[PDB]
Amino acid sequence: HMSTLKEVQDNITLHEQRLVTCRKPLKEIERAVEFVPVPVLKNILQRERACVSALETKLGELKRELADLIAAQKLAG
Amino acid sequence: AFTVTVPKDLYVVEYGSNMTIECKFPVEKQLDLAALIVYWEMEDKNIIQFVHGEEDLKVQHSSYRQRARLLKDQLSLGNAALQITDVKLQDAGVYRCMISYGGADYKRITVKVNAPYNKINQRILVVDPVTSEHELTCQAEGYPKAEVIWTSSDHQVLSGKTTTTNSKREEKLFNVTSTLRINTTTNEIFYCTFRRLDPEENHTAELVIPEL
Repeated sequence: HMSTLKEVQDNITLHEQRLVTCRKPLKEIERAVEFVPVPVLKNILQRERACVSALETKLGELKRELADLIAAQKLAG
Repeated sequence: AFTVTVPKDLYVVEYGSNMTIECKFPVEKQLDLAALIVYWEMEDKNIIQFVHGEEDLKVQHSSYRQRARLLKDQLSLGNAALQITDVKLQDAGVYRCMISYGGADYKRITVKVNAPYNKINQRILVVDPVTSEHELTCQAEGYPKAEVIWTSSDHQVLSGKTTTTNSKREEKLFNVTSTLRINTTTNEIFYCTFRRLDPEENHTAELVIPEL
């Protein structure tokens, strides 16, 4: 049982490691350029929002698994 | 500070050709690719998005995949050269270039596309070898509509029929076809002129009667 919790817990950390990598492309522009053109800004946030909403959907389905496995080990013990 | 210069605000382009519209900007000894952003667009269609030394394909509009490309080697000379391949009528309009290097600025460029009757296909056949009557043909693709004037080597007008339809390979190009059926002999020269309006363009092919 305890390895199944361990396999999901370090899969949610990976995805929270994936969520941070989605705003990464913008931060690497503010690092390098001092004036961001509006069309180039206007599109990047839309990709950064297309991922983050998609990645936040995934975390819902993973954080729900742990609660199910926590409930299972409460019926058992 | 930073200024973007356009060597020519207007580009007149022929149909089915290449095109290299240029935006300039100041550069000092070498380039700092990290701090450079180049962006081309027309009618709010993303064409080029050059960031961190590489074009961002995921944003480039679909109808430009494999026909739009920015020339990296020119950037070291302070020249953001957008290149389009096989220019069409749909490429006409107003183009914007936006460059960010230290400071920033944008400039507009206008593109107008000729659809001329440059390529003229000619065919000579022998209707009756007895009477030596031939069938001369000329056809070309252009826009707008054109008429064909059959003139001799003596600059005299002969009558023919002109069938004018729409192109299949392309969208609205008019396919103009004219035919001559005149009794003529070997080595006799003829001309088929393609006169169209807006603006006045005359294009003429030369058909010489062969032997036997």
